Amino acid sequence: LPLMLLPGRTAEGLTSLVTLLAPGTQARVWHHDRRRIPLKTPLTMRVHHPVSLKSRPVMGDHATDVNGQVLLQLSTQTGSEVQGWLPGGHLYSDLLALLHVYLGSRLDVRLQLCVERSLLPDARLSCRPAAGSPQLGRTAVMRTQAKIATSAARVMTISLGRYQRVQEHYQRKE
Amino acid sequence: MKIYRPLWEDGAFLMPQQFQQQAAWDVHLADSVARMGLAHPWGVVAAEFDDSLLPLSRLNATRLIVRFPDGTLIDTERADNLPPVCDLSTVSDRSLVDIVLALPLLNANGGNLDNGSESERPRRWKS
Amino acid sequence: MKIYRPLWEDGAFLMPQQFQQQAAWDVHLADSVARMGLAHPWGVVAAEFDDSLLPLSRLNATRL
Amino acid sequence: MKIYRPLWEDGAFLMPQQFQQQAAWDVHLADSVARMGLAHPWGVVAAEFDDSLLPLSRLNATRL
Amino acid sequence: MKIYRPLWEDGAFLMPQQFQQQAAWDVHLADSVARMGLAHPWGVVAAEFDDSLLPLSRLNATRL
Amino acid sequence: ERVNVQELAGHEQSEVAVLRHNLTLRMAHQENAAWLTCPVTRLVRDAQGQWCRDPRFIPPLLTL
Amino acid sequence: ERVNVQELAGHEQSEVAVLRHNLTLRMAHQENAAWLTCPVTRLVRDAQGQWCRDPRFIPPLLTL
Repeated sequence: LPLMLLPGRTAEGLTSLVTLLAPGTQARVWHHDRRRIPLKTPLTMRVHHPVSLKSRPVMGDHATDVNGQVLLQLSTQTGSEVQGWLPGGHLYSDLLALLHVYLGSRLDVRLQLCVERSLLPDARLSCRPAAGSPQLGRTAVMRTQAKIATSAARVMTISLGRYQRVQEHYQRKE
Repeated sequence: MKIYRPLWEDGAFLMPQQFQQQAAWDVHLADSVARMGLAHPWGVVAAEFDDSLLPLSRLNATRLIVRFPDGTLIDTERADNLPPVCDLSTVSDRSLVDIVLALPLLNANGGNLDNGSESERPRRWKS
Repeated sequence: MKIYRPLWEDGAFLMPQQFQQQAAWDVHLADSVARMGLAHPWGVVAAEFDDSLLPLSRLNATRL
Repeated sequence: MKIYRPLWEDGAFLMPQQFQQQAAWDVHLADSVARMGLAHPWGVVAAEFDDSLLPLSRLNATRL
Repeated sequence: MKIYRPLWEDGAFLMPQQFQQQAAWDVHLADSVARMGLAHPWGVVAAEFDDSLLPLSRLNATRL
Repeated sequence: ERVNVQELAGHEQSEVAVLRHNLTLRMAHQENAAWLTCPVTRLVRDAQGQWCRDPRFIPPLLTL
Repeated sequence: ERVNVQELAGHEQSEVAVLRHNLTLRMAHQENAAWLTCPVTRLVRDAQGQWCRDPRFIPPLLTL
């Protein structure tokens, strides 16, 4: 509530949101990041005979838009909380605290994590195989001690669409 | 369209590229054995139709076995669905009609035809 | 032929006539750097044929 | 003044000082070929004039 | 090796393969002029060093 | 600007911008310190007070 | 080798580790025990002391 009274703010409140919910975990924010696609529906690099334009729109075939997709890392050291961030545990805590309380439709948030090696099994049935997108924690049958690694990704906190359609009426002639 | 092929060694994060690229490389080996004394603008094995709705402006295909000249196979009893019905409503003269089974062309930056968005060029698709 | 040289300022927008004339102007600089290749007209540096199609009274080149 | 070969990437911003710095390289290159057998600051071909305004103090060059 | 001059007309997309080839072809015209006269592998034009660090056995170039 | 240039494919034409040099004539007894100079001609006033062209003048030549 | 290969589902690429064969070119009069060979060309020496290639040999062909 003290943080949610300043308008249009901030980045440093996301540090408080993590240290509240599970101690031992720290947070760092990178403000801009190299986001990618949105694929533009006309390719627009046809070189035109009747009418064309220059001033801003210059590109190839896929665009890059930095502007709003921040990166967040977490860092734990108690293994009971390592199995809390994989989907099912504390991931439902952040995923609802962001989307309707603190940010809403401001931005989109990328998540990331760095632990020591993993605690992750393999190809068992219907639902809990995937450690996000990657898999590990199964092959080191060689050496005793630690190596540090990044963990995985989590999904963005986004909400969007187009609905379908074309229109039929208009505003007003003033 | 380069065809990469990865290493599996001593604990490697399972990425979606590492299975698609391996799916590609053994398609390409099938054609290189298949050239070896053949011609390859390749074609059609089986094609069986429906003649019932020809008094109307409808026409639908019932079974198709086609091998395209890029080496991709269509085996409509196994892992591919029958296409929608064609339309004859915009025809003035009836000798013109030459029906040709289409399929969109793959690029190196696109992928599945996600419904929910429009485009001027179609793609193959998760169904 | 009125070989035009196009102009790029901050609002020069893209047409096919931009590039075709620009490609023609640098071909035109290939002649005026020749002060002996204008002293005799334009040359031939390799021309090699096949004679096997002559009993058929055909003809086809190899290198031109 | 230096001349820069522009890097033609894909998926980036085109700016009009890529098109300029491209074409100014090609003119510089043909100057280097020209100075290999010949050795001077070159000049004029075929200056022609108009003379009807010579009763007054007026000139008309018609081809340079 | 192969060199592919691109066609400019009112359909085409803008692609980086076009600009690299049209740049690559104009070296070939600018070299086909030099073989009308001279015949050579190329040489230096200027190569000037610095006699400062040479007692410390480190060599540097000033202009090449 | 608005020079009517025809695209070379068979279509209609359009209007582009074309670079033009800002040429002029000077007198070579003035001060030309921020220009480039190449001698063109020499005029002598005739005895009737009118201007005539000197038939004995050579420019810096490029072609005989 | 590490490159950045694009997913074929419409997303951002990341780094994978692909394999490359450790090819090499050796000569027939060396020792070739450990390797698995296939001949590709023949070099002869020319009248001026230069190298050139015979057109007479043929490698084992999977195609003409």
